[PDB]
Amino acid sequence: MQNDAGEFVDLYVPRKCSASNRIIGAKDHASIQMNVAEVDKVTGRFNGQFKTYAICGAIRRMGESDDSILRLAKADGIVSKNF
Amino acid sequence: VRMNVLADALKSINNAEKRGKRQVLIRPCSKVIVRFLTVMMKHGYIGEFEIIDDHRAGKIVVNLTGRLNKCGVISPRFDVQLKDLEKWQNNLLPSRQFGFIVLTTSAGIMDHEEARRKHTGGKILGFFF
Amino acid sequence: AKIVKPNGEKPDEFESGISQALLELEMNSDLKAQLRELNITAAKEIEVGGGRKAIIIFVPVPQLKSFQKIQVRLVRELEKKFSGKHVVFIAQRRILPKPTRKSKQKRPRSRTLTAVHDAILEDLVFPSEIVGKRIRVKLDGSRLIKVHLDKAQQNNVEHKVETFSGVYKKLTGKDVNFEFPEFQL
Amino acid sequence: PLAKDLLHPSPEEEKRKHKKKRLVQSPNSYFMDVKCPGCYKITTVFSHAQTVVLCVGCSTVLCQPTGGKARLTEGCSFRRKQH
Amino acid sequence: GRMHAPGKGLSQSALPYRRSVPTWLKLTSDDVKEQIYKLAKKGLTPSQIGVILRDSHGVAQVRFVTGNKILRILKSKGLAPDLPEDLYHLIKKAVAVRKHLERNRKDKDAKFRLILIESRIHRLARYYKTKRVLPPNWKYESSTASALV
RNA sequence: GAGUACACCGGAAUGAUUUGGGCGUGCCCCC
RNA sequence: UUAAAGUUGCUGCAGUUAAAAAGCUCGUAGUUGGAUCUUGCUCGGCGCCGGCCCGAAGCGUUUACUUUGAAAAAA
Repeated sequence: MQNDAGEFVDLYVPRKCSASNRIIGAKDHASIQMNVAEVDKVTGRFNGQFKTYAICGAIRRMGESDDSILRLAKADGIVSKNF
Repeated sequence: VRMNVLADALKSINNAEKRGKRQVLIRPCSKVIVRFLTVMMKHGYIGEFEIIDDHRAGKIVVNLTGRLNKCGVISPRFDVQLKDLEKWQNNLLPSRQFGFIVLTTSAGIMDHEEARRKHTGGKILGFFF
Repeated sequence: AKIVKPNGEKPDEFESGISQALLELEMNSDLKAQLRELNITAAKEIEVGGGRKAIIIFVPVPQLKSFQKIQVRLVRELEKKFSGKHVVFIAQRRILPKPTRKSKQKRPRSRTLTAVHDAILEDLVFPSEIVGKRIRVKLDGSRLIKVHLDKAQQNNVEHKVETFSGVYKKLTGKDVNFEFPEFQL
Repeated sequence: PLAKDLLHPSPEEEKRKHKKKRLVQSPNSYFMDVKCPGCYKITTVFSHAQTVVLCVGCSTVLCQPTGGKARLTEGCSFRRKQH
Repeated sequence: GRMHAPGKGLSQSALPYRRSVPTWLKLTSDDVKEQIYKLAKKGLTPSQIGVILRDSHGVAQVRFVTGNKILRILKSKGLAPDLPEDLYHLIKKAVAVRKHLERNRKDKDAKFRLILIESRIHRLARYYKTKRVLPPNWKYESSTASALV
């Protein structure tokens, strides 16, 4: 959060959800730092690239998050478009 | 029966915002709904939206974005002066640093911020933040 | 020789050439039973957004149905005389202004702006009538319309969608896109 | 699901829903085209006949009124009549 | 829901989106106007005319083909009755309930439905007096069974 | 001219010749 | 007597069990009401050779709403 003098006087910014664009509190323990890996284009082996996703707790406890993982992966390109 | 299409539509999009849905369906249509959502569109609260125009009162499909807290509507349409606008947003908006309230200016449907610098006012519609 | 005008002026040489072209194209063929009283009003050359050209033809309202019977032969003949230019048919309608506070009979809704634009969009495409309409509201707030067309008679109108877009952009100023749905029809 | 494609749904859920609750209204009725086995004149009958209908020449009835669709007389053939 | 019954209902027609006469229909204007004229000379209500034409003539909608509706045509030719057909049917229902009820004194639900029918005809008469179709001095009397039908 | 399969005529395709019908324009009768 | 009283609630209260919705229905006043419609016509003034523009005697469809002015005793 910016002031008029031009400093980041806010002490920290929290993470935002990647499925509903909601905020994650400091005491919401039902969040995930999801890590998915890619493969090489010529051999399908491990490379070292990550794509981090975050899911808030209400999306878990409300009933569906795997479909949101599919939409995130199709937007990223891991899951193919034909499905 | 149905007596205010704007209140019902705005309650529906509020319920779907609380429910985490991505796209909605408003059953009736009017001009004032289109102008109210395009004020939100120009203010960046809501991204894409669509209109399904048949040969009757059409339907509106809105592509929502997770930047919305709550949208409200005031019934009946109260009279707002230029000296009463700050009195309304002091006890209606959650803060003075953000949040917008719109009203029926004689020149278009438009928010209070530009209405402060155009020296005009009229009947009220609602708020969003 | 055939072209009439509501007000007194001499028509352009291009419209006169179009009138003589339709006059020779009706005297050479056997079509005489339905181009005696049938008349056009005006013609305008519209540059479509590309290397091509398009034309529009003004038709009076109370004789619209007799033209509406016989487009499929006349547009083929007018393309046979000149294949580098497409021919459409529209009907001219006068748009009355709004009865505001400073202002005369009651204005009927046949001549209002929405009805004129709806009739122009409907008569722009004859051989595949509309089945649905979508209006896109993009990032800058300007509206653009997506029109759902009929599946039947799709081959002859697949290559004319840019011509229809250019004609509707010149006539009204609103961008209109065209598409063919297949699941609901 | 929280995310659904309401812009263009699949047609089977369109015919699965009610005729008023669809995205665009479309009635679930059309017109027959039957020929009487007695007199060989072909006529056009609505799907829901709602009364007794007679072919031209007044030889044999074609449809009887029911609660739903037309009660087609045996020996009459219809086909897909569309515009 | 309904105006007297407590039960909600959803059963009504749904017109298609396409405002176009179908190609296979060949009755253009004059002949189909002639069957509306003949069937109005037969003496039927306009709803009966519409369902008979839709049933045995293949016409989709009259207003999609002819520029006006049925009652506009019958008022243009002037052979339409002065009393509207829905109010005429409601007056017939009221006089039928009275013609059942002069003898059964102990019936009560018939009296309740009679009260509901009188409320409906009073509301419709108020609407038609507002829309000046009927004269403003006109009103319903409970004893006019043969004077008005 | 009955229109379920038929008997034809004129325009038009190849100076001369000419093609099974139906009205539900797309599948129905006789091969 | 005022604030505390969001315990008179217009902002801003409650009515399953704590005080609480007439037994039910019809119905006249009052309250609330679906969508749709984007200015010109007899006098003379800043200028030019009977004439173009500008200023008009006079007319230029109704309300609420909003904005600008006047008149609005002093303490």
